[PDB]
Amino acid sequence: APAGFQLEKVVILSRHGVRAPTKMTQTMRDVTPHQWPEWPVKLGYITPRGEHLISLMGGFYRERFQQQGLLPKCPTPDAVYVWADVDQRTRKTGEAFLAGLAPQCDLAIHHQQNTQQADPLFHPVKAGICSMDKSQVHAAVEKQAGTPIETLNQRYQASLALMSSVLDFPKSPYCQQHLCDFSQAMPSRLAIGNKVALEGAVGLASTLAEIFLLEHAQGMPKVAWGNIHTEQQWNSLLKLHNAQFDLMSRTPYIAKHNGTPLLQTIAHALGSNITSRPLPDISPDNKILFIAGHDANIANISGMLGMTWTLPGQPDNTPPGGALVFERWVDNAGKPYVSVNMVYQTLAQLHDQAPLTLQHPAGSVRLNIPGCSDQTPDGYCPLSTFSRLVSHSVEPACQLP
Ligand SMILES: [K+]
Repeated sequence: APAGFQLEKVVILSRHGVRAPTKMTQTMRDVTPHQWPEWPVKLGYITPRGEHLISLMGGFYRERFQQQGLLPKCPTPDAVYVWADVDQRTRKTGEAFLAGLAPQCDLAIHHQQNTQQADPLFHPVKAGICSMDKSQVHAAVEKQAGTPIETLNQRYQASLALMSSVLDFPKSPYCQQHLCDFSQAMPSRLAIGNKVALEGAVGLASTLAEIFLLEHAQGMPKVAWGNIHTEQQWNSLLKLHNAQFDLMSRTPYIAKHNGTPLLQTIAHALGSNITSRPLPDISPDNKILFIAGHDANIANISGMLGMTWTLPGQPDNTPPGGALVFERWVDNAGKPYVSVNMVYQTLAQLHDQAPLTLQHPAGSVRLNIPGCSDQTPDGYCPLSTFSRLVSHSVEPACQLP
């Protein structure tokens, strides 16, 4: 931080930790002759190991926030607040974060009281806050791709060939029941206007690549049937996943519909004069706000703010436990600024369960907000400017009533 700057508040939008596959469909089973390995928990649940890996991040956050003078060297209950999505995986990630940040302090997490409905903070379109127009979705995704979607597979030939090899797709029951080239067999298509999906090879491979990454992060004895040997290969496979998220979650039209409530909540917590839905029982003296969500949430916020990144040592742009960390800093004369970093465990740190300390830290990338005309060279954006960007980026129809 520049000369005289002081950290005042932190807002962490974190993905949940290492989880089992959220689904295992007949198609997923049929695209390989290999057997998918069994997980120790129900579909979509965070594992005990994933909780531990989140706690290690909590421990890192504690050391960092102590160092920067924000936290004491148990915090007061007012100083730390957790809002988790209703899923087991997010709830337990919020708990695991507190177990690392403030061990055995019994700090509360919060979440929506009806866990049988979507939380509109995280899924406003699904919750029925607002809707999208089918023709505008189609147009926006095509523009984001810069190529017709029908030929998207051509752009990812190398990656799709590598997926095919890892799966042994030509030998699979799918190829037995239907040339059997992964890319040609499953052309990319957009399925749409409150439900939007990328169908075909890239969509499917995106899911599978993420599952392989989760297997590795879980320290499973056999990952992708032993077929992923190098970091290059991990990058090539996760490229498919990152691409699907660029199109389905970063595309500004979609990003603004699904991301508006979160961005308002984040902005308000940083000190913007943006309406946001108050979080129940939060203190005006709050110092750390931890929001436990999903990769789509991070990607939405990325899209809205025009923020892009690559993470050294981490093939997934939105890995389990990876978090956008927004910070309000003030200069010596009390002017507020916002910084944003994408803070994460490398693939190796996930696999090894590495302790994360000041000496051996989490990965961290400082993000540029391109529209922040008066940002400093080290990426500090005046709050006044940040607030204007937020005002321009939100979809008013999607603000939380
Ligand atoms: K294991």
